[PDB]
Amino acid sequence: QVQLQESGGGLVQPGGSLRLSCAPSGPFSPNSMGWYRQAPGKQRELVAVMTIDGRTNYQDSVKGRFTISRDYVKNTAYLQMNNLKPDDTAVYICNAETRGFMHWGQGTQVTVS
Amino acid sequence: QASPSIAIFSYIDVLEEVHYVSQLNSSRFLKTCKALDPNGEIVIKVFIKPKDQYSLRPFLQRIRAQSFKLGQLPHVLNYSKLIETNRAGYMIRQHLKNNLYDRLSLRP
Amino acid sequence: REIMNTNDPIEEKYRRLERASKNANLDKQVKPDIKKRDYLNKIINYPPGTKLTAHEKGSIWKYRYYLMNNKKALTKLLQSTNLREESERVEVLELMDSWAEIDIDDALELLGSTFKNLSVRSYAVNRLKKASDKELELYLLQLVEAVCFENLSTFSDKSNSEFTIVDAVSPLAEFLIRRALVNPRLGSFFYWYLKSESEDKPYLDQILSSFWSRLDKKSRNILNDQVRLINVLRECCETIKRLKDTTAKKMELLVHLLETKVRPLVKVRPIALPLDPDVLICDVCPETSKVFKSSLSPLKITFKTTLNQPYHLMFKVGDDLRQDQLVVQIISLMNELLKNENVDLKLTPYKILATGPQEGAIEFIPNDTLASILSKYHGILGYLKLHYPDENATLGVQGWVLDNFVKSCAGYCVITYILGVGDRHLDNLLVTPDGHFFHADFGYILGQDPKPFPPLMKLPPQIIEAFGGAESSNYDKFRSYCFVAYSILRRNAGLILNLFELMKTSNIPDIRIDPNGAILRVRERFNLNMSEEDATVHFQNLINDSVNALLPIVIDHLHNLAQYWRT
Repeated sequence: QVQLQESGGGLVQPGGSLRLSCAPSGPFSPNSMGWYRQAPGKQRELVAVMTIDGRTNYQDSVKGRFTISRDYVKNTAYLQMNNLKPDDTAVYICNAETRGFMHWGQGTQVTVS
Repeated sequence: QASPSIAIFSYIDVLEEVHYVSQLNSSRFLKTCKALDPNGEIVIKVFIKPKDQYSLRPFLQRIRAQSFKLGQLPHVLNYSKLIETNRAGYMIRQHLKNNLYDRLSLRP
Repeated sequence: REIMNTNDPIEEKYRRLERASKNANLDKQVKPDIKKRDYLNKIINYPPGTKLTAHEKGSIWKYRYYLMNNKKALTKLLQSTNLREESERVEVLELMDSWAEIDIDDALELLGSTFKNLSVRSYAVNRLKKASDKELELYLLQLVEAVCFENLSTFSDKSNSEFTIVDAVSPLAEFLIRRALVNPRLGSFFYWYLKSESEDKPYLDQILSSFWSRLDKKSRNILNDQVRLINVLRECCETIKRLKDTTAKKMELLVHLLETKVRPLVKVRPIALPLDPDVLICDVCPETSKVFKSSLSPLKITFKTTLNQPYHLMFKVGDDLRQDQLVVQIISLMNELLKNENVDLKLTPYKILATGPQEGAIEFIPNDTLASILSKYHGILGYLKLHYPDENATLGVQGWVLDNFVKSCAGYCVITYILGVGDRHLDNLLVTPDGHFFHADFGYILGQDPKPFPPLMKLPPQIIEAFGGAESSNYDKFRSYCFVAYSILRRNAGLILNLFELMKTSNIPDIRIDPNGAILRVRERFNLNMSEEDATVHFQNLINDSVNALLPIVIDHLHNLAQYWRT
C-alpha cells in the first residue's frame, strides 16, 4: 500500500470533459492501479483498472468514455473521461493494489447538471 | 586487532570462516555448525565456547572417548580435532557436506 | 606435475554428474497438473539469493508452464538453469519475452551481476524502461550497477575509440542516459553519484563527460557548474582546515570565511540544494553559522533558501561518508517500506551525501549529545519537557512527542538488529528535540563492532528504564510496533535483499569478502528460514534480561556485567 493524492472534485454540465489524476507517494511498482465511482445509499463497483503489465480494463457503461492511461514518469495515473451523464454524478475514488495490499488514497465529489 | 584468539561473529569464539547452519531439539540443547578455513580450504567443525565453559568444563571423559574413537581410522568417520582453548572450546571434523539420507536423495 | 586446489569431494565433480543427468531427450513437452503444483509453487517462492538443489532445479525445469504462469516464478526458474551452450539459451531467451512480465520488485533479483546474460540485461532494461520517482531513490544502487556495468568492456571501449580516432581531444546505459537527459534533477543526481565513483574507478571520470554528452540540454549544465563551484567551496573549507589555531580563533576565522563565502553566494546565481533537487538556495546567514568541536572539524551553516527560510546544514571533509550515506539512503528506503504499511515509526531520514572523494555534506538537525543530555538535563524526561512540556490532568501523560519518541526507539532497535550496525555508542547516538532518536557513524556495520560482538538490540539501560517504568503500556506498545515492523519488513525484504546483493557486489567500505557472510548474516537476523516469528519474542526476552540478568551461570552474570559495563 501507499499514500496518494488524487482530486477529481468539481462540477460540470452533461457532455463535458473532466480530467482526473492520481499522484502516489510511497513504494513504487504497484501491482495494479485503478479508479471507481460510487453514490450515497448505493454500492461501489469496478470502473477502470490498469494493471502493471500495461493492460487496462473498463466497465460496460463507461466504455469508450472513461479511459485510464498510466504515466510512468512521475508514476502518476491519469484517468480521462468524456460525455458525462446525469446518473454519472457521484463521489469518485482511486484505489491501488500493491503486493496484495490494497491502498485507498482519497476521494472527491463529481457533480453533473 | 585489540586481542588475539577472538572472532568477528558473536557466536564465533575464534578465528575461522564465515557463518553456517545450525540445529536444535527437544531431546538436547541447540548446536551450531562452524568452518575453519586456510584461505579457501575448510573442514566441518562444531561451535563451542570455552569462555563461558569455565564454570563446568567436564570434558575429560569426552576427550578420552574422542581420543580413543578418532584414534583409529576405520570405515566410520573419525574426528579431526577435539579440543578446548582459553577462548574457543569448539570441536572439529573433516569436511563432508553430505548427509547419508541427503546424499541418498542427491545421488540416485 | 599437477595442481591440487579449490581426502575430499569437490564442486566440479558434482557438476559433472548433475550435468550427466541433464539429458532431457524426447522433446515432447506435456502439460500435466496435480496437487504437487502447489508444493512446487512454494518451492519457487524461496528467496532470490538462495542456491537451489538438483532435483528442485529439474522440478522447476518441468514447471515451465506454471513458471510462465506465475510472475514470481520467473527469476527463480531463470536461476534454476545454467546458460552456457546456445541450446539451453535458445529456449531460455525464447521464453524470455514469452513469459509474463515479472514484478519490478522481483526484477532487482535478476538485475544483479550474478546474471550477466545479454537477454537478461536487455529484458530487464525493457522492464526498467519506466522510471518512477523511486528510481531516483534507486540511483544509489544504480551507481553500484554502474560500477558492475563493465563486463568485457574492451570491445565497447575499442568501439568508442574507433570514433574517437577522428577528432582530437579537447545496453541499459542508453536507458540511464535517456533517463539522465529527461529530467535535469535526475541528471544532477547521476553526476553527483558519478563524483564519488570517479575516485574508485578512473573510467567514471570520462563517464561523467559521456553523461554530459548524454544530456543535450545545457540548461542543467550551467547550474551544474554553479554546483561545481561547491568543489572549490569545499577546497576553501579544507584551506580553513589547513591552518591550526585556537578554538575561538578558528571560530572567528570560520566566521570571516563564512562572510567571504557569503559574498560568493550572493555573487553567484542560485543552484540546486543538497537536501532536495527541487528546492533552490538563495543565500547564507553568516552569523547564524556554527562550528563542530569534533576532530573532523565539520562546518555548520544556516543558509536562507529561495523560500525565504533558514536551513541548517552540516558538512565534512577529508573522509569517506559513503558508508553512512548509503546507510541513510537505506534508512529512507526502509522508511518508505514502512510508509507502505500505512504506519509511521517517526524516524527522521537525515539527508547525507558525498560531494567529493574526501568531501561530503549532510542536512543538519537539532541533535544533542546523549552524555550532554544525561549530565546537563539530568534525565531525558526534562529534555523532552523542554520543547513541549505535557502534564496531563490524570496520569501526567505525554503526547505525540513521547509517542514518536517511543516509536523512534523501537524502530531504531529494529533497524540496529536487522542491519547490524556497529560502532554505535553514547557518542554515536544523538537526541533530536523534534521527538526523534538520531543515530550516526554507520561506518561499521554488517556485524562489525569496535569492541567484542554484542547483542542485536542497541537499546541501553537508560531507555530500558524509561520504558521499564512504563512497561505495562510502553513495552507492550513497543513490542506491537516491533512485531508489526517485523512483518512489514520481512514481507518486502526480498527486493532489499537483491538490492543489497548488487550493492555489495559492486564494492563496500569497511566490508570486503564480508559480502557473502554479510548477505548470510542479513538472512539470519532476518531469520528467513523460519516461519515462526518467535525470534522477535526471544529478542524481547533478551531486552527483559537487559534490566536484570537471568544468572544461569557465573560466566553469564559476568557477561551481563560486561554488557552493562560496555553499554
